[PDB]
Amino acid sequence: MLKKKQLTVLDLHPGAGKTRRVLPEIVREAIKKRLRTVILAPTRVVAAEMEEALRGLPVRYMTTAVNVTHSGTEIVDLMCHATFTSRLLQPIRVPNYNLNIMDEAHFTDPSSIAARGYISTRVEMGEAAAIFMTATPPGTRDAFPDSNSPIMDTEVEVPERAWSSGFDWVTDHSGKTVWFVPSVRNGNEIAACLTKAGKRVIQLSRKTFETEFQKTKNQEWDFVITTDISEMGANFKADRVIDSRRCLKPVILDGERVILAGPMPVTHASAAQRRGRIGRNPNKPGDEYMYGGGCAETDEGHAHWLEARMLLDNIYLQDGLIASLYRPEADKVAAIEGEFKLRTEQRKTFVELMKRGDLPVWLAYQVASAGITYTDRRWCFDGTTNNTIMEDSVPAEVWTKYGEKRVLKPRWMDARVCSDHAALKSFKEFAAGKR
Ligand SMILES: CC(=O)Nc1ccccc1CC(=O)O
Repeated sequence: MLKKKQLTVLDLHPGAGKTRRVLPEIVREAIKKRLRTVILAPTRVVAAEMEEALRGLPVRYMTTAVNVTHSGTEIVDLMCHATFTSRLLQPIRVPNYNLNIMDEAHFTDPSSIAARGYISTRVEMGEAAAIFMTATPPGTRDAFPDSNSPIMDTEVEVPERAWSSGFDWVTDHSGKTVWFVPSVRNGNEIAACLTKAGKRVIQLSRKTFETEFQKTKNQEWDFVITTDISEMGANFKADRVIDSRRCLKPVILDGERVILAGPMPVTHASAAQRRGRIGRNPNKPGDEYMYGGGCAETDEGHAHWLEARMLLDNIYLQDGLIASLYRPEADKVAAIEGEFKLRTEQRKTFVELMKRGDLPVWLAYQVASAGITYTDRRWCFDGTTNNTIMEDSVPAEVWTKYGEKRVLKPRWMDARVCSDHAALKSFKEFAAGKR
């Protein structure tokens, strides 16, 4: 695995011990061979789990999720997928890692896709080795992979709204259930209906995941209601998964706006990861997977692959060369390598709009490529009437940095900035000049 020019896909089934057994073996071999190594965790939660699995090995934890300060002598770095891509974009030295390990390497957030592109390009160039750890490599067609224990798979209608009757199987269960919903708003309605029926519910989404995930250990619960973020190595003591088999797809229309299309079917990889939350204990056979729809390859034309190209066009590789997407996922977007390469000052703007601005990649790119500076928020207010953002069926309003009340009407509309109350609150704060 550890030889230059090799990319290994460690595609053991879910719970086969890729993180807890195989990763520490790889790290011990890497240190023996003096390979400068990076380990990429999808989340802070997984970063903390890795520290436990690697405890006592010389690993630098480039994350505040782990309260160990680096001794200085480590040649193994551990950071999140997003942190890797972020450091590549910033005017900060990232070492030439000889060995690049990505855990949960199926993660389809733009920074993860970009990280795979950069790493796989380095391996193709003969510069490095890589290991991508995932039960579900890109374009897997198998939603029902092997498990540590037999799973009971049932195709069943799954509610996506509050229900009064017709779904007794949902609440008649005594065990713990992980329920995958297509969106935060959809989870909120299901969570409220379960709470009304006397159930204890924890909700997880990207913005809440570190804080809320701790509740699954610290409090008793009957249901976890989660978006797709729990596909990225989130482990639960559960005996049932309920899977809507639905997700939202960000889609760029006419190069000019992003909508959240769907809900629509998940990929086979997503379905397999959702199911793979259960069947993990060889001593507890007959965990249940209830699924409410089919799969489809809805990553085709999904904005995250175009966003990954926008990141990779803006990462230095060598002279004017630009990293390609990892070959198995490179057809998910129709893009020209280099089309989104920005001049130095616009690139800096692009980076800050993502890092400090917390804007989606696509929207950051529109603003930076227009020659707008990071603090210039006029574009938040000067869009067409149909770009008006609504809050409880009235236009959303903010006080501008000038102290004027204005309707929020961005020049470029990206539905992710108002997908839920928390998103819209953040975007209002941005439009107001508050970060
Ligand atoms: C603070 C620490 O002990 N390790 C480390 C080393 C190098 C760069 C950044 C970090 C921390 C971080 O990225 O949060």
